[PDB]
Amino acid sequence: GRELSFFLQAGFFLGMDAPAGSSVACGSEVLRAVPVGDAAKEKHIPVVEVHGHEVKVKVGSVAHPMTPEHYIAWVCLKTRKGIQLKELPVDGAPEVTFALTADDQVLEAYEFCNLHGVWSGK
Amino acid sequence: RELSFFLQFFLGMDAPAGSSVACGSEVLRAVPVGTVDAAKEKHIPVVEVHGHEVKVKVGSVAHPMTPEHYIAWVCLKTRKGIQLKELPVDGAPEVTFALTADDQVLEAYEFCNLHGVWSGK
Ligand SMILES: [Fe+3]
Ligand SMILES: [Fe+3]
Ligand SMILES: [Fe+3]
Ligand SMILES: [Mg+2]
Repeated sequence: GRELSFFLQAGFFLGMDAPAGSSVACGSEVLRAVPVGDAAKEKHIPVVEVHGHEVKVKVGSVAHPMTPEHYIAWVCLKTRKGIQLKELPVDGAPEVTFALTADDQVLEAYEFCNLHGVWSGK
Repeated sequence: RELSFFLQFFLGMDAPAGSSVACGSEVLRAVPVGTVDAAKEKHIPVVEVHGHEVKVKVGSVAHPMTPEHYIAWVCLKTRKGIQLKELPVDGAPEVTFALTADDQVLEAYEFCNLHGVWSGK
């Protein structure tokens, strides 16, 4: 399934095919895989829009807040050939674009909100 | 961020020194980068940019790609983000990434199943 997990402290860890119940000891936090997240769906599920070899991800079917207290931190893209992750500038829009090689195709997008956690969309 | 690799993969972004991962019943610590006694000419990734594509070759001379001895993946750090692609074991020791026009490559990393992680620019 090439299953993605996320462990968040201040930085974070991305796991690929982490076994169930895996954890990261980092300081004395023990970090566990965060869950993926109805009423929060509108502002948090990533919308994926492909054109050619570019994939725009928008957080918001309508736009999520991008303020210092409440923001989208990053978006991760899983594709057939690999993974990508880009952090979002806190004072920009809740969107980011990734580029793919011609042989690659998108599978799933994931976004982290600093207050509401991780959400996935296709 | 500073990147670290915990290999059963897990990728760390600003992971504290001394982090460990309980990966099921395995424990993983960050692998040293460029500290295996092995040939640099076959392990240090070579990075070539062609427009919005970045081709990474492992290495200056092509590394084996056999079931026993192979490049498992290449990770790319760019100004705007990170990428990781696994390499098919029956292909060539190279892979290409695509960047948005606002992005630029910074550094590449590759893992050889026998010879660890190596970086290069
Ligand atoms: Fe939120
Ligand atoms: Fe360049
Ligand atoms: Fe090797
Ligand atoms: Mg440019």
